[PDB]
Amino acid sequence: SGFRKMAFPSGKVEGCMVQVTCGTTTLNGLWLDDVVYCPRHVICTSEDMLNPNYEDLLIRKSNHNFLVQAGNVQLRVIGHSMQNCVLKLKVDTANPKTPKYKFVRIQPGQTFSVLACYNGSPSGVYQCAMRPNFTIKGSFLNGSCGSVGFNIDYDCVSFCYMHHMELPTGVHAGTDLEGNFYGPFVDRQTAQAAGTDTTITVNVLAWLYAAVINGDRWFLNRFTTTLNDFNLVAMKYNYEPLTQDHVDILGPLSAQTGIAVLDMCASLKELLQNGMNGRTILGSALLEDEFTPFDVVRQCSGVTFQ
Amino acid sequence: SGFRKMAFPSGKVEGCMVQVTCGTTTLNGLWLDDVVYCPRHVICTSEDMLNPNYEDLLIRKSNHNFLVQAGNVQLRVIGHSMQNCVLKLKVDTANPKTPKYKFVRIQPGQTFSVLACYNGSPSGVYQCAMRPNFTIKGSFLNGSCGSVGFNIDYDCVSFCYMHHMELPTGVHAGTDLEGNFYGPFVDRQTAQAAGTDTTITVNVLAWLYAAVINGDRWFLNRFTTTLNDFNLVAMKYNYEPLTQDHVDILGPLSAQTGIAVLDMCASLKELLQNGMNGRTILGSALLEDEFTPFDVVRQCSGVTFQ
Ligand SMILES: O=Cc1ccc(N2CCN(C(=O)C3=NC(=O)NC(=O)C3)CC2)cc1Cl
Ligand SMILES: O=Cc1ccc(N2CCN(C(=O)C3=NC(=O)NC(=O)C3)CC2)cc1Cl
Repeated sequence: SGFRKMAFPSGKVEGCMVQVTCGTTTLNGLWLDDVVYCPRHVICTSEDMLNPNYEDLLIRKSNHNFLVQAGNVQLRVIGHSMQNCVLKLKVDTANPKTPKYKFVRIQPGQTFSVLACYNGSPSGVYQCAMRPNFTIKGSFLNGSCGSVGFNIDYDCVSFCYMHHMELPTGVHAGTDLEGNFYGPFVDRQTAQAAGTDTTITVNVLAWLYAAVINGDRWFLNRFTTTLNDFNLVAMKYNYEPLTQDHVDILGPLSAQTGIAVLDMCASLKELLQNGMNGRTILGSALLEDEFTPFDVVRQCSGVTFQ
Repeated sequence: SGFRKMAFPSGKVEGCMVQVTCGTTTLNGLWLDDVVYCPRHVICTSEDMLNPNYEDLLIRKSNHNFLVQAGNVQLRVIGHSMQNCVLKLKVDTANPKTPKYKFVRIQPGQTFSVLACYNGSPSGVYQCAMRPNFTIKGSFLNGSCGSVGFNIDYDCVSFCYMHHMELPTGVHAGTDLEGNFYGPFVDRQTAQAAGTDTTITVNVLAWLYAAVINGDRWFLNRFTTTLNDFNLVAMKYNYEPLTQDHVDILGPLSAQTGIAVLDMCASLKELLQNGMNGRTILGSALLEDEFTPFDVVRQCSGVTFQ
């Protein structure tokens, strides 16, 4: 029993984190095979941040301008190139701890683990969701750029996020590992704003199923609603609309608890219109939307990883 | 003078289009160096489309199940792999007409040219925009999957779109060339719906500047507004809000016409609240939002390409 904000074990990723220095700027890089990946704004000085011209800035660099350190061992840079917003540094030594990996782009509402790093050394791991407005509510301080987000499927690490910057509102923005930003952001130090966020409805429903599995049942009722009647109420409270695909995804949780998805939606409808009246669900006084249906199954059924 | 829906010259892309057959299914592929890229649903039969298991379907295939034809010449497949939603077919011959290229992911509101193909042979070229809901309003018939979208920057082709499917509403969905879908869509033949579309405000303003450059001035006025007052009106008409970054992007057009961006916004505000009263702008009776500021500069200043 129990339910926690659970991250993936980080060991396979810790062995890939390096420190990348260019000039007086230091941040984190990801070392897979003989390539080191890092945010391209490592080549920027204070004079360039407001409006960098990355093509000009990169042509004025040579391989020896890039200092890469894997702990104590220094890695010799033998080539460099830019792929969108990511710098790719070819090094002379292939990482012997390279796991089986792939680069995936995730969708809003999906979760992943973040390995927060400073000076190439891992500091902590936590779980977060990609918000509907393509930001993440992370925890990052100065020097954290190049920290990566990942999921583990079996023996394979799926890299999905590299950290680039913090927005004025305190939320965080980055790219996939091909260097393409999540959301309408650019790697310049100008004032950019995120669009309005919404609540991830399918995730709230998965979390309510987790509550039932763990013995929290006070919010259930005998009523049922339709997909259209629910979505009418959800839109008024800034909730993402619910699709038949979402209903199908919740299937394993509906079967395990014997509570139909549309039954659970009627309970959610009541919680939105009347609040929780000072009661809690799984130790929270708010509706939690950063657990996917798969996260709940994993933690309430026990999947491991090799 | 004049203003047309102008596409990029397609010659560099026509030489990369091939036909890919797997079983009784034929579609288009993109042949760059010694790799052919095509939608992975080429390996699906009628029995698999509703809920394909692509990992199982692919392991049951061998290289000789894939027939690749570049016109008359047949290409020998010597390897295959899956990258997200794209199949990568290694062939024995590198494409001698491979241009300088890169894979980019574009943002909603950006435009690109589509080379529509059937049986590996180019049929037509047209310009379109990536909509805010991550669909495109294309023109595709049966057999068009694997057609690509692209921009040309100097001598380099930036591939940004590969066509995968048509949604029930008649709009089109696809992936970038790394196989990651634009929008919350999956390559299954289930009923998926796009979110509500909005009008791309910065593009409408660029088009109004194009009208002024070409002598259409009847909609101008002496008024001016603020960014906040305009965005208040824009939200009511399902227009994307306008950012200071957008204002900066329109700079070259404001300078060439001597009409400040905020002046033009006041004209747009009037057109939204009163309509066009049976008058036209650049031969249209609606506000056009599929030309970017860069498209307008290119066509009203004359950039070519090598
Ligand atoms: O030339 C472009 C450019 C240059 C530098 C830059 N920064 C690097 C240093 N930063 C940090 O280490 C963070 N500090 C925080 O407080 N929070 C974080 O999440 C990360 C800030 C971003 C961003 C850009 Cl776009
Ligand atoms: O197993 C998954 C799967 C299998 C097949 C599939 N199709 C291929 C044939 N199609 C076409 O050639 C189009 N016909 C149109 O009418 N318009 C278009 O834009 C394209 C339809 C899509 C899609 C999926 Cl997702």
